[PDB]
Amino acid sequence: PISPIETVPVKLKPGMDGPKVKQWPLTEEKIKALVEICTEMEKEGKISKIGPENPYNTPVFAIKKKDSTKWRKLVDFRELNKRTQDFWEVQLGIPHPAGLKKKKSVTVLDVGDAYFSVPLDEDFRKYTAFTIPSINNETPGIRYQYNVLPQGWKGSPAIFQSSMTKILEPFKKQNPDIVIYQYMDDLYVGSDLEIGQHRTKIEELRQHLLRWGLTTPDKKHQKEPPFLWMGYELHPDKWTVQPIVLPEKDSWTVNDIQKLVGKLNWASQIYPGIKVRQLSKLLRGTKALTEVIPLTEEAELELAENREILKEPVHGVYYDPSKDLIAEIQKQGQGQWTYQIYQEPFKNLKTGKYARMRGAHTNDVKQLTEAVQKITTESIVIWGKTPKFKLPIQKETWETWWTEYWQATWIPEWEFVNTPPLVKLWYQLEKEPIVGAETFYVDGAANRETKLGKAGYVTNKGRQKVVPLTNTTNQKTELQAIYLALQDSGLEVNIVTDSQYALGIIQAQPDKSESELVNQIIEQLIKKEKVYLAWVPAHKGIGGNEQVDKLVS
Amino acid sequence: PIETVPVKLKPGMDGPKVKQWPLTEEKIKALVEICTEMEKEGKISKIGPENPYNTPVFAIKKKDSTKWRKLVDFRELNKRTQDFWEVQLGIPHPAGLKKKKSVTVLDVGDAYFSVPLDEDFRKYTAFTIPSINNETPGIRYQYNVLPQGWKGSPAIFQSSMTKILEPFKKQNPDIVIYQYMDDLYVGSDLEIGQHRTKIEELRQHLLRWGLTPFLWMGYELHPDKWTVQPIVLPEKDSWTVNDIQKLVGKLNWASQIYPGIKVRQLSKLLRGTKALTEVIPLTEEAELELAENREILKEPVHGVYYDPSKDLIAEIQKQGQGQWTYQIYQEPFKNLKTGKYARMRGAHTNDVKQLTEAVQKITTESIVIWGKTPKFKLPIQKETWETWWTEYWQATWIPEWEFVNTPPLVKLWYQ
DNA sequence: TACCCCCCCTTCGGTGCTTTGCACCGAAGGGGGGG
Ligand SMILES: OC[C@H]1O[C@@](CO)(O[C@H]2O[C@H](CO)[C@@H](O)[C@H](O)[C@H]2O)[C@@H](O)[C@@H]1O
Repeated sequence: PISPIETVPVKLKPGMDGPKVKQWPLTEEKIKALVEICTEMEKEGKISKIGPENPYNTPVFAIKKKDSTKWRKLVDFRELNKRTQDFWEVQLGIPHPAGLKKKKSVTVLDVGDAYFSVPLDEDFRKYTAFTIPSINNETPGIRYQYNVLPQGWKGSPAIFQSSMTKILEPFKKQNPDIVIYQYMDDLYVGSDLEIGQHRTKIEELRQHLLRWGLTTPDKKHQKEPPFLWMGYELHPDKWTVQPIVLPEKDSWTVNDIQKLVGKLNWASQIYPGIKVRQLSKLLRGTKALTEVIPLTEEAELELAENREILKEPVHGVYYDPSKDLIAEIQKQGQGQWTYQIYQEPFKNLKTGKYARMRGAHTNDVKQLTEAVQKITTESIVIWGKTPKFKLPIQKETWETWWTEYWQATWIPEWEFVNTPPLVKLWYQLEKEPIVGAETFYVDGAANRETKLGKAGYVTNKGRQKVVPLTNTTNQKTELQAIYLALQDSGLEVNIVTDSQYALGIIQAQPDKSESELVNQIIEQLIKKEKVYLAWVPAHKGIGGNEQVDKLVS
Repeated sequence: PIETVPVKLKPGMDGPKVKQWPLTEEKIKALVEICTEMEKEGKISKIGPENPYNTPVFAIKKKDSTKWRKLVDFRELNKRTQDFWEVQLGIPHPAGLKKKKSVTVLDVGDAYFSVPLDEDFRKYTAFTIPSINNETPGIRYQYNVLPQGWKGSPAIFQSSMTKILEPFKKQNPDIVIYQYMDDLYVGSDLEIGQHRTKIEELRQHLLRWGLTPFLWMGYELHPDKWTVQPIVLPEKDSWTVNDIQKLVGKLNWASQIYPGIKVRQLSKLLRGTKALTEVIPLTEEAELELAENREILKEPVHGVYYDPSKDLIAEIQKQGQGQWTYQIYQEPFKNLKTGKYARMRGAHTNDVKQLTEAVQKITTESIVIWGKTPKFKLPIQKETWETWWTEYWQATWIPEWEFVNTPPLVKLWYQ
């Protein structure tokens, strides 16, 4: 006799009523296997047959369990889901093996038929109603309502999971010597107890769960390592991912590359050095999932380098609260970064990558900072603390960056590690005008309608240029005029523009850009020994600014 | 046996749904301890997923305090809660509080726990405690009493509050007392020792109700000594082309604030095409134009005053070398206050700590002066701020903020 | 022709200053993973 699981109150959204969707036509093989299942549910008390007073219905269908002889029953509740109250999901994140401490004794078991072991809300049951065709609709058929959490209902996971948690609560509290990781119905249990004492505690857990009606079938009960948990393999002193299958297929659809990049991301959490940039670039585009894609020379090299990493098996270790966390980052090029988190050398807790390109114009320092931030957050999720950082950037470089930059920025306690390629600032703008350097007053303009424009400059020595431009914009001409000044000037130059747009970009010291013209300017800036940029208001009759404004307007 | 003040939300608004952000080990440890104890005493109770609502929670240490303090970010609930100004429950703001020589800040929020909360409103106070490495799914609670950090709490409690302070106020009529959120601001013109004495009196006076984070702490302000940072034009004997270009840029911008400003004569000096470093003399006309501009910047801006119905806005600029400037306003180019901070905690090491301190200082000043917290425009990346700011936050309230990136083409508020 | 959680990469429309172009950012739909 089970202790009954108290029901969770559940409501439809205000002024909304239950679903009426009826049924779509079914193939006989499906309708057949279906009715045998409904009967078993009725018997075990998971479902009740009385239908006549119930106006509501929702479709049902079936599909085979993966590579199995068996047919699975699924209810499509999407319309009910809309009309049902919103829930707050209590699953905030995925546990990670690198967060587990080492345990002498370990067990992994699952709860059998989770959703169907939990009673549905009495008043909500009527809205779960569904209709099976008797035989191809010749005769009326069977009507049912769910007595427990149905598959397909948006509220089922949250409700089971929460009930699961309330049951476990007393058991954890009265056995502090145990550690239990509940992910949904899946349990990981570990202890430093002698295996006998541990085998005992597990069975107590098993009875405790049964008392509330939660079975733990022996088939899903893992006793001996390696334990298969959350997609990983847990050995006693080390963990790893379950084997990765790379398509070797010689003709790649859009969808092939998607799957490919997907698995590489998953691999990146342990296997160091994974790069998806060139592979992902094959994918950027309007192409439909079926369009076949030739692999670029670099993308093939990227895929090649990846395989070379995966050829070898890799293991992560477990977490030792006594020791500090260390995060070490390397630049992989093209805005790609990988890192390793570890406590002792050459034993990685885990690894990862940050390839994200945010913004049209950026540099390595901004990107390194972003990587630091992602790693800090990930670490707080898994270990609840911030790792000490080892970065390929010199202390002065960093000091020059963050002190001179106009946005607040910071990195937590870190030390320089000398591991080329190093992160550096590729040029630095003068704070004061340069004595004896030629002064370029630059300007550019474009016609809104024609998309034609000019860019040019006049200098204090009488030097002048104007260049015609086609299919352009005000903003582009403004950058263009600055480009000309840089091209036509010596190693030291003063440049005066009215363009807030242009100065905004350049003063942030970008080393890379989505714009070819900006990259060309960056290339010139790197060649210069000194550059002083200055802004003046337009249309005030300033300087050569009045003079160059007329030239290009 | 105390009846509950009924509370609604603004019509056309659901309750808060805001995801819990990751918490450090020490903060989760502190939260579990506090929430365990609060649960014993009925202040909070566990709930399920069937409550759609959530609010973020974390913990903080007030300045020079070694004990953790629970802080709920109610910013979303507070905006969605009925304005209690319409219910007349609003707290009026004394103009004389900023005039006092000393103002001490007491955290009285502990008192609010004594008052039950409307049953139908409790579902909106829902929060979720996370766990390290997601060992456990989130553990949800809701409030049975007036929560700290909720704008409704000081209002509903105001009745009781006025009563408790009545004797002290009447014994000491020259002392100003203002209530904002969980804090009590107590001003006086007395000598410090006398001031500190009367503050300790007010505390014991609070225990007399107590018998019938913690209250012992206090923080001293001196609003009489608060200063402003106006816009200033440099003084030079010789001016280069560059200097005059900057000055014209600065003046042309400033003309949005002070309309009577004129660059005509100075712009003329820029007539030719010249080397930036060339020294040029001012014309007779330009010297007066500069002088006449300087005076205009001495006098106050016209038709700028505080409107109680409008939100306050705060902008902050990083000036380098641990220097920070800010402006508080309601409508653009009409500034109610301008200021500058320097040598704060984290100066020349940590930008985010300094900015966090700046935000706290400005909010504190705004509360004292207008009884309002401004919405901040922060010079920083969203992700950068959101990563580190809870590490440095020492305040029981959280202001509104948004993120901006604004290159300083003119150095306007600092030279 | 179903349900809940997390991640990366891309695309696309809304939003506000760089302003009627350009930069930013969140949502959503592709993929990976978990139950
Ligand atoms: O940093 C802004 C960030 O915070 C969130 C989540 O906590 O919202 C909070 O901060 C906003 C800005 O002041 C408030 O408007 C909001 O009410 C509050 O919950 C996110 O919405 C936002 O991205």
